[PDB]
Amino acid sequence: TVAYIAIGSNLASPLEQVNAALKALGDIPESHILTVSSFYRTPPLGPQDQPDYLAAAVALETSLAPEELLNHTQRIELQQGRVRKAERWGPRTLDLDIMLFGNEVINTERLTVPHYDMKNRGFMLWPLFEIAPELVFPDGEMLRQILHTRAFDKLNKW
Repeated sequence: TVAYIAIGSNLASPLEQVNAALKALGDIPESHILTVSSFYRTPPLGPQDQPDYLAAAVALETSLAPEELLNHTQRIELQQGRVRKAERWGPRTLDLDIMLFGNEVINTERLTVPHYDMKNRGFMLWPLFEIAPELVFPDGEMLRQILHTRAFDKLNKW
């Protein structure tokens, strides 16, 4: 099954982190990376100028069940990232989110696929479009059409 995973990091120097996470993803059992998008720079929300967020997309071929894949992405988040002291309730330093899992729709307590908000997020859609320009969502909506009609700003490369 082809799973599409979003990677993100709010670290000032995220490349090490992101590259280590990619290594970890490829080593998930019963799985291997097909391709990885370019790394993109996602500007912060807030006038102050937080660190730029690095965003990318990974296509992962896997024979795991979706919840088994989630076990691994959660594990990698725990092993390769952390929550920040300033906001123990806040974001993690390394994000791995399952965006799509084959052509499945999943609505369980633990997992919602497609990612509930991805169609509203240029930083998810643009990297995805780089690696899967012909992608069609389970509901029939074409990735190309969403980007073409909604006109999200392109992201600069990291």
